Amino acid sequence: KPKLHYFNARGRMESTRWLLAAAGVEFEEKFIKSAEDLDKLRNDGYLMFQQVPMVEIDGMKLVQTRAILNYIASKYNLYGKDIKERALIDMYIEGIADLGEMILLLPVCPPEEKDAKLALIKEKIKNRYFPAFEKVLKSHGQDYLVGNKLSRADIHLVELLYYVEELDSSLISSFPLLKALKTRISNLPTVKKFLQPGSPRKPPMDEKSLEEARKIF
Amino acid sequence: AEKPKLHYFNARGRMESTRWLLAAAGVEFEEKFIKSAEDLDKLRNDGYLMFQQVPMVEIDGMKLVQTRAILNYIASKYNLYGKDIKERALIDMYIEGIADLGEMILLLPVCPPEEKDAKLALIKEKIKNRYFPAFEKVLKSHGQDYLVGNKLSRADIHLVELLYYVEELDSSLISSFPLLKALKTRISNLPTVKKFLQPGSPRKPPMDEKSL
Ligand SMILES: CCCCCCNC(=S)SC[C@H](NC(=O)CC[C@@H](N)C(=O)O)C(=O)NCC(=O)O
Ligand SMILES: CCCCCCNC(=S)SC[C@H](NC(=O)CC[C@@H](N)C(=O)O)C(=O)NCC(=O)O
Repeated sequence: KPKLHYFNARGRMESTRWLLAAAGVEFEEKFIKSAEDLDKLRNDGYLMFQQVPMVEIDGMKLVQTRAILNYIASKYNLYGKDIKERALIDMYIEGIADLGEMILLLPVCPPEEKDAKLALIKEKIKNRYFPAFEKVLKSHGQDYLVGNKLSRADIHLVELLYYVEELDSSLISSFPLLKALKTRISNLPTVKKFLQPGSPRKPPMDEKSLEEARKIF
Repeated sequence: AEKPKLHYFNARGRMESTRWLLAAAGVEFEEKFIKSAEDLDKLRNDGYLMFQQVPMVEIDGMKLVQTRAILNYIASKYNLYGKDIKERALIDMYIEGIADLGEMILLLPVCPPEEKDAKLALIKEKIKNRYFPAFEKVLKSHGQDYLVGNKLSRADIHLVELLYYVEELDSSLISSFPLLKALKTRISNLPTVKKFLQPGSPRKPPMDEKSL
């Protein structure tokens, strides 16, 4: 079974946890706790660019978030049925990854920049990204973003809705089809299990967890 | 058959890697240059930009935005994305490293002047000690002409394009990496890439003060 190499936090590994869980794939995590443990991976040759996330799957030592996700999504048939469907999915999820990146990097922003950056994130959520995805759902009326079938785009989008809810639960309120997608995907057996207590799902990053990160990089 | 339409500004920016990839595939394409904020605004209000951003590429009945969506579709269509899922994972791992390094270089000009020379010094160190050894290691590992599967792939194209940008920043950074030197020569000599490198191609110059 796949072995996830990261530290005990959401970070750049959480979207992989979500996708594996949603595909009903059991995995182990081998958590890094120290710079000592990170250097073990580097000197043992496990990290091509000396960086985690790293996933052991099917014989490979995959680094780079998007290489991991792209491989898992094709393997478990959540990458669409042809390259035109993969292009819609890719366009959707990279928009998601652009917004996700902004939110992921808020706590490490310079303190004097944090007010502006948070404000900017909310403006783009409301005016750019949520209308973009509401218009997709409104355009075909179906229960899934692409191909009328569950795909990584639904998983990645619903994951981001949970992080937006944590930032401001009002932001999704004007977007009914996103609301309904969030509940429908949340109530899929594998996702509902992942959302319940005691799963590998990781909490928000507090301060102590934040520092113990900088102390490893 | 309609040939693909590239919507960007008349600059390298986030569109150049696609120019390289389409050209190396030997695919003819048109460019519609955005020259003002009104040109950008026209693409927004016409509904052509999913996230109100360019790059945008019209190809095969779609208006694809996001650099990585565009590149993935083009690389798959022209058989430059490996033969199976495992080869894509190697390719994806490689090109995302190139994307990481290409991003720092791309954002040198629009860094704070107090922090310019801190950033450039770190780009150079990561080149010498992180990225260039990883790819030299890949080429040494199998001793073949291409990074993956003994067949030209998007990895070779993206890597060699970056090799050109690294040379522009510091020609000495490559000198201790013979297999990267050789790949750069071999790839540049492919007929489609040699054309693209010759004058009058869609290849774009380094950005100056004027393009800012
Ligand atoms: C200051 C506090 C935190 C440090 C940086 C914020 N990122 C993290 S905490 S994630 C760990 C990080 N990995 C990546 O940046 C992934 C690359 C990316 N292309 C991908 O998608 O995989 C890492 O190993 N860095 C160590 C190092 O670079 O020497
Ligand atoms: C930036 C400092 C350095 C500037 C050099 C680069 N040039 C630009 S400005 S490229 C134009 C830009 N395009 C994107 O950001 C695309 C999204 C990206 N995730 C992709 O990969 O596609 C754009 O339209 N933003 C308008 C806007 O955000 O309102």
